[PDB]
Amino acid sequence: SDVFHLGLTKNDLQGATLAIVPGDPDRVEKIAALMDKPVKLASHREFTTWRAELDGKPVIVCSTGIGGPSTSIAVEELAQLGIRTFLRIGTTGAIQPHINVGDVLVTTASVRLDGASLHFAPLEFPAVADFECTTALVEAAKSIGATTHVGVTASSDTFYPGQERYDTYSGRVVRHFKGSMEEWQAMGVMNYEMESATLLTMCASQGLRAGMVAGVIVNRTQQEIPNAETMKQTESHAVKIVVEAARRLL
Amino acid sequence: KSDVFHLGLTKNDLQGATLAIVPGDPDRVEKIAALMDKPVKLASHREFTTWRAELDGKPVIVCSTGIGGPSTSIAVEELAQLGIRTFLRIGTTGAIQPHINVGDVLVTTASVRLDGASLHFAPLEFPAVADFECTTALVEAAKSIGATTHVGVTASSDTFYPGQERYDTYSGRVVRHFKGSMEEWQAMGVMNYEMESATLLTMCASQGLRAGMVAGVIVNRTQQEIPNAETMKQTESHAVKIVVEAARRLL
Amino acid sequence: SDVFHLGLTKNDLQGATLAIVPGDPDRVEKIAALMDKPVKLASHREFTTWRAELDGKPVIVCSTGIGGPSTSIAVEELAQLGIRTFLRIGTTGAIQPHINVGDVLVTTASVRLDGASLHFAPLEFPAVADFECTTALVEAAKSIGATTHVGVTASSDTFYPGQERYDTYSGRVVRHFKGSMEEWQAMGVMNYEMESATLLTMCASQGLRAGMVAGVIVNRTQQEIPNAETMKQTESHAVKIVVEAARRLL
Amino acid sequence: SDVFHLGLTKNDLQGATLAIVPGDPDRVEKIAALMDKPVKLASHREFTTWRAELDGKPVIVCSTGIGGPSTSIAVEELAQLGIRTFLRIGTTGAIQPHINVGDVLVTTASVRLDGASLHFAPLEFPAVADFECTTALVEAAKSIGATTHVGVTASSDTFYPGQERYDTYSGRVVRHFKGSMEEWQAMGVMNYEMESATLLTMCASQGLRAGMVAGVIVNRTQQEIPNAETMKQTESHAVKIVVEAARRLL
Amino acid sequence: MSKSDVFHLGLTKNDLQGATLAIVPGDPDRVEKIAALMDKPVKLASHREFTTWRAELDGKPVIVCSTGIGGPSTSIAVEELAQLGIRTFLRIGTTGAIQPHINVGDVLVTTASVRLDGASLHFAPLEFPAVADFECTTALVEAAKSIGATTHVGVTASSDTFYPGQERYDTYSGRVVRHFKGSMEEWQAMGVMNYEMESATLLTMCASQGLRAGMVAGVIVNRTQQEIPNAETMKQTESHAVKIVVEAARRLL
Amino acid sequence: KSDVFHLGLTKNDLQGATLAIVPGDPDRVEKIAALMDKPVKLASHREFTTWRAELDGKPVIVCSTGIGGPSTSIAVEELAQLGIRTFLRIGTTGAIQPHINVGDVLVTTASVRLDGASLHFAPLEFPAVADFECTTALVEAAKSIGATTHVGVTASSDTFYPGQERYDTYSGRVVRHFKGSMEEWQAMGVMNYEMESATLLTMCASQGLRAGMVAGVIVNRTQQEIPNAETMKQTESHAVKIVVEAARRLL
Ligand SMILES: O=c1[nH]c(=O)n(COCCO)cc1Sc1ccccc1
Ligand SMILES: O=c1[nH]c(=O)n(COCCO)cc1Sc1ccccc1
Ligand SMILES: O=c1[nH]c(=O)n(COCCO)cc1Sc1ccccc1
Ligand SMILES: O=c1[nH]c(=O)n(COCCO)cc1Sc1ccccc1
Ligand SMILES: O=c1[nH]c(=O)n(COCCO)cc1Sc1ccccc1
Ligand SMILES: O=c1[nH]c(=O)n(COCCO)cc1Sc1ccccc1
Ligand SMILES: [K+]
Ligand SMILES: [K+]
Ligand SMILES: [K+]
Repeated sequence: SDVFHLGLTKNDLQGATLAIVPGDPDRVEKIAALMDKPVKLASHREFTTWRAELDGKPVIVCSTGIGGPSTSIAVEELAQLGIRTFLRIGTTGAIQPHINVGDVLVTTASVRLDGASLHFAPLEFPAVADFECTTALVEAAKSIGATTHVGVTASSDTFYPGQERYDTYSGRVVRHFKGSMEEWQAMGVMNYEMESATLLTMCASQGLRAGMVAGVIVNRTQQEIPNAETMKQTESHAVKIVVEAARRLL
Repeated sequence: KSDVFHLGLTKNDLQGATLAIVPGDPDRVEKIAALMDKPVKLASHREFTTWRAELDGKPVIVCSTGIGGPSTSIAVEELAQLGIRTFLRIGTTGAIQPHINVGDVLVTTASVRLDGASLHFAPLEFPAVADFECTTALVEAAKSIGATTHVGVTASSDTFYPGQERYDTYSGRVVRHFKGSMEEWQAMGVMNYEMESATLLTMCASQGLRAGMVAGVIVNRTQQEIPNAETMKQTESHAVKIVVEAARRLL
Repeated sequence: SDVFHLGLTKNDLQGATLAIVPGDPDRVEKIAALMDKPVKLASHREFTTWRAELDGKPVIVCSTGIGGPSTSIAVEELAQLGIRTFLRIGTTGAIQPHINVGDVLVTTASVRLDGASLHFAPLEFPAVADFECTTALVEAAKSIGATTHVGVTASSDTFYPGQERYDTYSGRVVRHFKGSMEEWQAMGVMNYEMESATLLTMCASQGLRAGMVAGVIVNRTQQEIPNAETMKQTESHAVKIVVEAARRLL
Repeated sequence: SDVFHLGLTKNDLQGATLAIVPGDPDRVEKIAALMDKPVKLASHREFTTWRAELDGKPVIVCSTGIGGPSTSIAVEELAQLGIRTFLRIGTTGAIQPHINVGDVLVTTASVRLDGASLHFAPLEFPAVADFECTTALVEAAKSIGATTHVGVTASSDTFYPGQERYDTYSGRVVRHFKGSMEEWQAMGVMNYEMESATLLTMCASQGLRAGMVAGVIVNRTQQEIPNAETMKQTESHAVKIVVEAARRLL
Repeated sequence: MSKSDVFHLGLTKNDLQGATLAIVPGDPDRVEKIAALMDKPVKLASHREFTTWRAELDGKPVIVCSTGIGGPSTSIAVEELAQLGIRTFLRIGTTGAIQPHINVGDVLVTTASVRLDGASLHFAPLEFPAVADFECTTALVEAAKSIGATTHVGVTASSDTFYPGQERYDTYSGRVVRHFKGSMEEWQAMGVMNYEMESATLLTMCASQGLRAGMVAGVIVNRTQQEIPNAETMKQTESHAVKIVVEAARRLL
Repeated sequence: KSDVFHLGLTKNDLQGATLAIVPGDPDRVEKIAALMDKPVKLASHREFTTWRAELDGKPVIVCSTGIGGPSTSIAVEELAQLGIRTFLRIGTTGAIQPHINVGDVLVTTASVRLDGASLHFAPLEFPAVADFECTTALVEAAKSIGATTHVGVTASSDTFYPGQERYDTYSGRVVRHFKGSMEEWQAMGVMNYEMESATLLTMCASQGLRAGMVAGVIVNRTQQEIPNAETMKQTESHAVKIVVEAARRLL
């Protein structure tokens, strides 16, 4: 291996410069199966890597795991191996009433409610997505047909208190995050997820291209427990968009 | 007489205009308005000068923000009160990347928040991000009229001197916080310095208003050059041509 | 021109060391008319400069505009040309019930609700006025006769949310400034304006003398809209003091 | 499932109140195998859960993945299921010259270089380990025989810049972390890892007991590349200590 | 012949007679009381709020030196004692409990402190834990068991003020700054035991400089029941805590 | 016996006094009180020593704060409870400017807040500013008795050593935040270091209490580290004379 965690060499990549980066290691094969000649490369900890082909060009699919820290490891080590473009496909909870379950969200930039982004750039630096990647994702969503919303995402280091969930062991939220969801809602923030702030900051401050897309499986203004079939169908719709966007970026 | 505190304008003066081109320099307001059909002076109070024009049969407003976030926040808020929902900023800038030349056009996706006014609308963690449709329109407009264009991050500073790490000053010193800051922004791929985008982009993105940012490069901080007057006017006119062309796509 | 913005040479000043710095460019001519032999030097952007004479000594009047950014440009470039003393005359909204419209406020130091001050000194540094300038302003106010209050001013980077105005497009104020006016009120803060924090910090941290005076045209505890007559009379009232204070400091 | 991510019900735990929480999902089976009646329960994303028996009492082993964010999910959901005591066993890079590879480190408290801890308590709150858990770990290390160091740990949201690694794609470290390792070294900080700040903060501020132990596989003052034999032995050595400590806390 | 090796304490290295441990109360009036519990106590110096006594414990010299109230004077005392050769510091203090289950007369051992002070920042950034030394904490817990006391072990909120930082409204202004409004309830929910005024500075400055520090306090008031402490119970609680800190020092010699 | 928690004073003990002189050193209290009429010791508890005296027929309190903001905040609050509305601090200081000599008198207009206690009364953005009347009285008193006086900004630190960038210590290190800080304050025109003014000035200015700050220079950091044990006594006597004369002007 050429890297500390991923278990990959430069040769394993076969000249690939683009990586699709899901959070869930189980999503990796599912994404790679959508493309030509899918091949398993490695699996260590939360990092599962597959190689495939898109229009005759080698492409990488690699899981980040949940959160900025494991994301930062995966992205850094992929960058060492030659990856220059990163496309994140994730799941999300929407916080705006007009966004429905099954909708697709493309992130222009993220609210930095994480710690890892600060290890690459000070807070004043925008967690902004690459313009070409964002364009490709928006065009891909319009290509396959989806209800799409474009805007700001709140990227949190926690699933519970940082997203103002009170259905917890303690049932309390720290002062800093008390009333925070309502504030983000008023500011037009679309949704909550857990990796985009880190990914977008670390790429935008290091000359790497990054894009972010997510499928809405829950809306916080109406529900908390989603359906275990609409979840899989929403994932498949978002996976279709991210692969189509990758086509436009090769 | 007046529906707002500072601009000295009424809702009827706008005639149903929803878009506004917002330059920093008050003398540039006439320059932009003259490029469009039927230019009319509306009001001139303090640093705020407002001209109304017509683009493709649709009314368009041109309003000076003045230098910096504070007066920009006054202008944008009061225009929004009057009915403006789309704001396109055209400015001047100093590039900090060696590959960006004088005369180049820069479209800002998002800004480094080295200002104070943005914090009055959203906490620092909120991205000073431009509207996607506005950014697209500016990029397309730059390609339409033909320009050397760079798209990326801008450092938006509350000062011209210390916040942009200028040492050619009265004191000759820069506060610890900004010492070595230019080199840091350079390494992070930040294209340039200006003084209004962080405030404009934050206050619009956090209030459901669309904002775009474009600037003409009149100086590059890495090369030994003294700003030329003839090139300064040419670059201004070039950037003005793009912001008007982009406004056509957003109405 | 020897400066980037003001459009003045060192010779244009004629050895002037004191400058009266108003916010309104339309107020420069008003202040210059109170002194002997007024001459318009330059008008560029929001910066309008007039050269006048006070007691056989040249005095500069130069507009800063609203807010710290242009104030920082104006003060720095005047310092480059040779100005060592700065006297700000402004308008203000009082937040204490005992301060009336038409009253004159002399600022000892300012609450730093601005960004530009941080570009000269860290937040812990006091936005304090020069003792001689403050003395001169207090003495000048007592000389011409005025209802004067001396104390702390809140200097904000915005007119609306930073001064907790809700009569706005959004009708919302960010969490940080929610309930802030009541807090400043309890702390004995007299008023809101938009330039003093920047001016006082940048002068006190660079060996320049600065003073701050303002006329009350609005009181936030009673009424938001001022008329026409009282507004103009308060401005003329305040201008007289700043010229009289300049006489003591030369 | 009773929880969102772990795929576990309260019944699955059989009355367990203690969990051993490694970062690596592959380590879960290894820890469980040291105890009686080891049984696999679930595996979803980076969360692999096993149940075993210690002195007749049920005990849980559950991987957190790398970093505070996924740790915060695992710890929250385990708490919901009934876990009250959390013992982390991890890997670490030592930054003190006197600490050797193969040594065992017990963390009293952590430097909070993470984001997730802030979602439970403000920065001023100490990321402190539970006294009983720390005692048990120190006693367990003394029981099986190990070279043990007790003290402060730097817990970082990144593996690279936050631990001041320059052997990276960019080769740069953000200003905030430039010279940070030398600072921690002078302050007597023993080591770097990636989960303790989150774990210790979230437990100490929610009435949960937490302990932290780690095996040194690298010392940053001498070498960077760990050997894949000492690594396995150090892990085994640390696993035996955490299991013995768990015995003392039942 | 020689008067002082340090700026404030008015002590020479010889005054210490080879002592490496110091008991550091906040109150200069408490110094004699602690010293009197050990063998052959003698007053060494008294300057400002720094009163110093030396005494003998199991044939080994021990220093008792007051810090005064707050981090600033604590930082002076600890630093100058360290210059004089002290390597182990044991703080004995008074405290106001904020948990309902902790009673007046109870003894609290601090594992680590919430840093509501300024002086700790002069030694380490806020992210650094104001954590007590493990051996010192162990010795204090064992000493509390030894002499018999109702003991609670956990986190302490260490404040730069007695009033607003501890959310007291019974004041001249009757107001508390936004930052500390509702702060007590927050600390209570986080399981914080009590308020005092020196531990954050002491623990941070020692833990970041290779010095061993321990923290123990006697509860003279519980904020969820009363505000004014009884004079008699105060003396008994102080005496109870003083006995524990000496017994802990015995285990650390 | 006592109306307050720490000072050991009743309001009756004060005899209607509204002004207090507040030295840091409890042993300086008797020295200040001896300069006025009818000096009597009232209480001595912890670092708080209180004397009462008479100035032009008006009762005045002298009460020590101890070193640092925390004990200062207790003393000031509890004196305010007893009816004190005007506070005058007399202290010792180390000058950091080359032009300020040992024996000079410094009047503080406002303080750099390098303390923690000030934050418990007002957020950092609030200026640690002295009362204008108190500052005036101190400047006039210094000119009255004759002294080399400097007026300006003071750095008020929660530590004597690292916060004032002293390296002559046990560890020999200074935390990153304060590394190079003295040079920064020097460039910013900060006169000196002391340990109570930020707390005192912030807590008074934000609670409607009048506060003044004066200090005698016993060390200049650019020329020495150790004060002279004779010039110290002379300088203290000098400053004490000024604070009593200022107190005369404020009754
Ligand atoms: O509300 C959310 N917040 C969020 O950060 N994500 C992203 O995925 C993080 C790991 O589940 C996904 C959702 S949607 C959801 C709601 C309940 C259970 C699982 C997912
Ligand atoms: O370096 C710059 N920084 C910057 O913030 N701007 C934007 O215009 C602000 C007011 O001139 C423009 C420039 S380019 C320049 C260089 C020298 C003199 C005037 C403009
Ligand atoms: O409330 C105020 N806040 C404030 O920052 N200022 C200073 O002048 C800013 C430009 O009008 C002046 C006032 S008074 C006022 C009230 C309504 C309209 C214009 C001024
Ligand atoms: O230096 C370190 N920093 C650190 O945070 N850890 C903890 O485990 C993080 C995931 O590998 C482990 C180590 S030791 C090391 C050194 C080289 C490659 C892999 C681990
Ligand atoms: O609530 C407290 N807060 C606190 O910081 N301490 C510690 O000693 C500080 C100086 O008395 C002690 C107490 S208990 C108390 C209550 C009322 C009057 C005196 C002490
Ligand atoms: O440099 C100083 N910094 C400072 O904060 N003070 C104020 O008095 C604090 C307790 O001595 C006094 C001085 S002068 C000095 C220098 C060496 C030993 C004692 C006093
Ligand atoms: K302006
Ligand atoms: K993870
Ligand atoms: K003290």
